[PDB]
Amino acid sequence: SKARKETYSSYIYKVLKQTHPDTGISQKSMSILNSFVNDIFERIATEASKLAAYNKKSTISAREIQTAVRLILPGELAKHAVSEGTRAVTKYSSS
Amino acid sequence: NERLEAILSREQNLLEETRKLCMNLKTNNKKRLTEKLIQKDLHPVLNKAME
Amino acid sequence: RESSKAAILACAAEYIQKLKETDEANIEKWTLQKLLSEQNASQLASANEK
Amino acid sequence: NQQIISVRNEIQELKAGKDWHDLQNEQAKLNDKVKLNKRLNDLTSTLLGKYEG
Amino acid sequence: ELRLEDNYVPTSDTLVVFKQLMKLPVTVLYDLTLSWFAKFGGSFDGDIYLLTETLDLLIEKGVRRNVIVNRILYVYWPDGLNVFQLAEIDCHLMISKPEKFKWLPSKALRGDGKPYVVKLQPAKFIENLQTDLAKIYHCHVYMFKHPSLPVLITRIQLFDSNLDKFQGKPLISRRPYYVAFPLNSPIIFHSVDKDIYARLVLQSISRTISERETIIFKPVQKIPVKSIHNIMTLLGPSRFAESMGPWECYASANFERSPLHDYKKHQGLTGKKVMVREFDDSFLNDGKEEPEIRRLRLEKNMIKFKGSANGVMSRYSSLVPIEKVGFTLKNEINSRIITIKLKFNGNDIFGGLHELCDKNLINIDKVPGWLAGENGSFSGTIMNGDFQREQ
Amino acid sequence: KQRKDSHKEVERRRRENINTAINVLSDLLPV
Amino acid sequence: FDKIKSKKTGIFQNLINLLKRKTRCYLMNNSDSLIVERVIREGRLTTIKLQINFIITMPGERNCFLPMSKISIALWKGGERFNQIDLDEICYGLIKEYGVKTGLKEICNVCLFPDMYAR
Repeated sequence: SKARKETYSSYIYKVLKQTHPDTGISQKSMSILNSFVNDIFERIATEASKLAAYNKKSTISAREIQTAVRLILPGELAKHAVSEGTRAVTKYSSS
Repeated sequence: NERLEAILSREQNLLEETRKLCMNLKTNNKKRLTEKLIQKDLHPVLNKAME
Repeated sequence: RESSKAAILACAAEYIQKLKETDEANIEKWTLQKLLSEQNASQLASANEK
Repeated sequence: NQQIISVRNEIQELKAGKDWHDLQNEQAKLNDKVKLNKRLNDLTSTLLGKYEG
Repeated sequence: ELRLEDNYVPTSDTLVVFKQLMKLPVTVLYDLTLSWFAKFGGSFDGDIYLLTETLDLLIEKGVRRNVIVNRILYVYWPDGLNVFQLAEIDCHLMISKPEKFKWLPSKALRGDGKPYVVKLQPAKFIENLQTDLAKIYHCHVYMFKHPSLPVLITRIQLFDSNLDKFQGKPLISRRPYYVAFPLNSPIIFHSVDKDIYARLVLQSISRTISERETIIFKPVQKIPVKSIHNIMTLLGPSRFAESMGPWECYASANFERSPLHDYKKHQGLTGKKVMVREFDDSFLNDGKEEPEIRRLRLEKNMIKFKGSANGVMSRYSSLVPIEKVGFTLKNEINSRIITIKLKFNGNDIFGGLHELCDKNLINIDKVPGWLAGENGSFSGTIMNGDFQREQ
Repeated sequence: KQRKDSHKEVERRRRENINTAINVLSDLLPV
Repeated sequence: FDKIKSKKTGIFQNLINLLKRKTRCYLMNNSDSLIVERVIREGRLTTIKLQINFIITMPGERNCFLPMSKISIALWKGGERFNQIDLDEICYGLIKEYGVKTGLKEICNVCLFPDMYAR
């Protein structure tokens, strides 16, 4: 048997449709970008909860994630990342 | 349509020429029975098989 | 064992004409039988006397 | 289109009848019987002379 | 001359074929479309490997069937599919949902009234039938074997030209027709339709099979049957035919093992157990009961309606369910002939009668064999205690 | 004229066919 | 094989019974063939001689695997053998018309009693 495997490939392809509607993706490229988000997710979350443990505070929260991303990303990308995280969570909380 | 007419004619003629042979065979069998082995040259042996 | 009335009528007519046809041949065979039987009897009587 | 099918059905129907088989079998029997009568007469005459083959 | 070839494209309504396509799973769609592009290609630009990876990436993302169907009907082959694909979809539909289709039996006979065991090499048959049919109508014929039965199946469809239209030059389709051939048996199975096109077809098969001696088809039953499995079981070359109903165990043939089989496990030493019958009629007269005798009463009903204590195929579903039967008893009383005609209807007549026997509305010992299910699928008249199929 | 194929004409053909069957049966009778 | 041998002997014994007193007859060739004889009166003491065969063959080579039997006859008048093709066809036809039993009794009627039979 073979269990259903987690993937973000549909979302990756959709955002590529938004960017370049005429462009497709190779299978190897799609596996590569599917691995991108999981690798980033891990190296953000571990650092964020380690920072939370340094705070000796129970909850991993938005401030912890913001700090973790701005720690680990190179600064030029970090500015964009924190701005987009903040505006996204604000748009959500405005619901 | 005229091609179909031709096909119909072909089938009809072969049907007729096949039909006539049944009457031919019937009459031939009746005549041969009534003459060839009913005249008095019959070998009395075959009287039992014949009756 | 027909079921429909039309089939019953058709089969009845066919059966009637078949019986009529059979009767004539049944009549005809007897004359040939008489010929063969008297021929055999005459042959056997000739055998006995000669 | 109707007529062609009708005539083809008649063609198939004719050759599968019982009478068509019975007549041929009867003719074969007639031929066998007449040959047998010929042979029996010939051989009994041969046994009794006056044979005129 | 008029024989068609696989690359021609017919005309029809797109929505109907879309609804037909929606029945199929995703995987068979993938396989069919890969094969179609491999043989015919398509309007899409790219190698089959490019097509392979596009179809793949479509399926691992969990796309719905509608996307694939729309692609097939609107980009890959937008103008319409070939006749070959139209036949293939119906083939797959029949294989997937056999019970949706109906059949009738037909018996092949030769001059002397004997059964004609038809033995068929597909190539000669298909070429002769195509040549015979093409002289009258435009015909496409597709032939295949059932995945799980020893039967060859043929699909015949006829076309004609054109309500009004200009120089588009398509050929309009028509409802299809089907025929099947068991390997070694005198019987033929075909769809249930009496339009002149079906008559032309069946006549053409009768003409073309012969090749050495005349052949004619004689129907043996007037009510259709579903589910090609069932009609194969009833009339195909098999052990169950003429051993139906209470006589099924001989068709099974597992009760007896070969003589050199071991001694001590030969069933004769070990034996079995059974119930004693009662003959003075107490049924109509009339919980005050115990398990064991009731168990063997139910077993008695089982065997009377199924032929085996274990009940060789719920406890009521029969081997081949029968939907309709019509009987006609003819008995002589005081030199007077009396007719009783019973008519039953349902999904399984004899299973229902078995249920009524279990509820004790019918006396088992007075159920005749023809009512129990033997002579299965045959309506007929019973005279002198002998069943006779209706003409 | 009037175009129709329903009751009042479809039964006429059936009646006529059964009548012809009766006639052909009667033709063979002695009287 | 056993039953067919029994039937073979039965056919011979019935023929012997039907012919014994009117024409003495001799079974020979280890019960495989028999001989019958009558003296034709057309010529002065003209003899006529007939013998018949019923051979049973065990299987082993060339169609089935069972024991099977064969019939053939031979005829002489005055020591002169009659051509065997027509005699075999006579045997064939009369046996098919009347079986082996009555057919062979009738073969003997034909061959050993023509002088009575001319008409």
